[PDB]
Amino acid sequence: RFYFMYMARTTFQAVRPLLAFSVFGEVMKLVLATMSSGLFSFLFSFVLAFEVFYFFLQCYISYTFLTMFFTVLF
Amino acid sequence: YATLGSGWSFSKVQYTKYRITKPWTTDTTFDDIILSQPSKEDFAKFTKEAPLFLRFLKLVTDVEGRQEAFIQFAKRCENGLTVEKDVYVTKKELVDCLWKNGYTDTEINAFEIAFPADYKFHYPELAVLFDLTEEDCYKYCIRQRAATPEELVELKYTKPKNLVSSYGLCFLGVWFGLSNTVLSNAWFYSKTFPFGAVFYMLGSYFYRDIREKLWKEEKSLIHTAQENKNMGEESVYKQMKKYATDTKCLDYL
Ligand SMILES: CCCCCCCCCCCCCCCCCC(=O)OC[C@H](COP(=O)([O-])OCC(O)COP(=O)([O-])OC[C@@H](COC(=O)CCCCCCCCCCCCCCCCC)OC(=O)CCCCCCCCCCCCCCCCC)OC(=O)CCCCCCCCCCCCCCCCC
Ligand SMILES: CCCCCCCCCCCCCCCCCC(=O)OC[C@H](COP(=O)([O-])OCC[N+](C)(C)C)OC(=O)CCCCCCCCCCCCCCCCC
Repeated sequence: RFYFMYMARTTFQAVRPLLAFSVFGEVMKLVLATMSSGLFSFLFSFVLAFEVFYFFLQCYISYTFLTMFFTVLF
Repeated sequence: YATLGSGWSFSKVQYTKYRITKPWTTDTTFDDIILSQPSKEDFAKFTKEAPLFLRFLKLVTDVEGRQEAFIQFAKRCENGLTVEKDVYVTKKELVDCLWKNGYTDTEINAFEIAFPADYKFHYPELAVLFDLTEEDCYKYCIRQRAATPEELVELKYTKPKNLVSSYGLCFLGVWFGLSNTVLSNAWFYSKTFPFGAVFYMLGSYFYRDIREKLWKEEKSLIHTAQENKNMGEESVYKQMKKYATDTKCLDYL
């Protein structure tokens, strides 16, 4: 069972950035497709920037957990 | 802004494809004085060595009869004079001022032998040396630096401002300006790119011919004006020299 647990954890930590980049991207794309005015766009630019920062945070977390999971003593 | 300077040299500049570079500094930034409109606190400060100036100051004060000023200035200036960096007057400018305002050849030669050729006098030095106000000396230095504004001045470095709002507005700009078929139009390809490219190519190929053909008249006018000024001044001078000896008639009588 430990092998299954480990592979689950590894795959989750590996796909975390892909999710942050793809599904939240689809949400942003829905919003872009639906919005027309200028005030809402001005306010949504900051959401896009926050998504940038969140993607970088997820990438850092994944890097940390992956260097923990792929570190061998011998 | 007015064009300050006492020079009659008609000067134009040609540009390169490289930007001006200055030595790295973590606290200062170089900029144009007229474009920045800086203040005394925006100017950057530094420490200058006193002794070479304090010796001449002691001499001048012993000559004029005011030693309290020297003592006060020396006690203020010890451990170096902290002053704005790009607010100064050159030795040549100062000597010209002295000569045209009537300081004796002895004093001028003292200045020359005392200070190097590349020395730079600042407004506190000028004030303590001529018994003037630092405000007036600062204004004079600023005018003399604006007369030569090709030289950049060193200000305190400040981080950019309003980056978040600027990002929002630039996003709005692109969102409203690129959601169109303007850069792919038949009008674009038929008029905007051809006319613009032809103008650019002609300007790049005849860049200098155009400038010369335009500046010919101004150069001729400036030459004419200078020649007239010179000839008139010379004639008046020589005539007054002729008539200079018309005062001894009285003391002869
Ligand atoms: C008729 C029908 C239509 C009617 C509806 C109209 C709708 C209008 C909506 C209101 C918004 C108007 C547009 C302006 C937006 C603000 C732009 C801006 O200033 O940003 C630049 C701002 C300044 O930064 P900078 O320009 O880079 O550098 C300058 C420094 O920051 C230095 O900056 P500073 O010193 O000048 O100020 C700093 C300030 C900057 O913080 C801000 O962003 C300001 C936001 C204030 C919004 C107030 C809206 C008022 C109108 C609505 C009324 C709501 C009731 C509340 C009333 C206020 C009292 C609490 O705060 C801080 O940075 C942190 C310190 C906090 C200090 C205390 C601040 C609060 C002061 C007390 C309130 C003052 C009220 C004034 C009276 C108004 C009378 C009309 O930086 C930001 O961008 C902040 C983030 C942007 C905000 C959005 C964040 C993402 C959330 C998006 C929303 C969700 C998406 C939309 C979906 C919504 C679905 C429901
Ligand atoms: C032990 C090992 C640990 C490994 C850890 C791995 C975790 C991090 C993995 C994330 C990889 C993500 C990279 C692929 C996504 C970008 C694809 C792309 O290049 O688009 C074409 C980009 C953008 O092109 P574009 O948007 O201008 O137009 C064309 C785009 N296409 C072709 C897609 C239509 O090409 C570029 O010109 C990019 C040049 C700028 C540099 C961009 C790279 C920085 C941004 C990504 C950083 C991610 C790594 C962060 C690591 C942080 C670690 C602390």
